[PDB]
Amino acid sequence: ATSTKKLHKEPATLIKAIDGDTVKLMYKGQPMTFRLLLVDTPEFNEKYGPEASAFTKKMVENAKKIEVEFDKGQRTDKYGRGLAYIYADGKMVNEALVRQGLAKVAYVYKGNNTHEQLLEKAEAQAKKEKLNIWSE
Ligand SMILES: Cc1cn([C@H]2C[C@H](OP(=O)(O)O)[C@@H](COP(=O)(O)O)O2)c(=O)[nH]c1=O
Ligand SMILES: [Ca+2]
Repeated sequence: ATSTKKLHKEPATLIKAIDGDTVKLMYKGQPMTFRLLLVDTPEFNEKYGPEASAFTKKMVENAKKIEVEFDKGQRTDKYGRGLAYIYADGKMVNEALVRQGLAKVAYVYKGNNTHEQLLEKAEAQAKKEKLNIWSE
């Protein structure tokens, strides 16, 4: 029996926060726009959009340490964005959004589903707490 490498976190530096689920980072010395895996925040012009954007922006701008964690499948989307879990001082932004009710679990592809159950747990707690997108 053999194994594959576990997921691992790589450093990156903030260039700018874009919206609730998109952030531009300097990764291995080149700019890359990352789309957060497994999540969908409202668009800025939709209900809770601004709040989602602001939550991510604050999380990434206040972080001393940002990390990128690719999953085991596709690394880029069809628009060229990197697909990753993003951590800010050890806290997963993807998870934090979902837990706050500012993102839905979404875009769940079996190739890239490592934190599916973690995020579904967060979503269930956000729904029970009637936060944000779940408030009605
Ligand atoms: C999260 C994620 C998004 N996407 C793409 C699909 C959506 O484009 P299509 O609708 O053209 O398929 C797009 C949504 O991005 P935004 O939610 O940033 O608007 O993100 C992936 O392809 N893979 C993924 O894992
Ligand atoms: Ca979105």
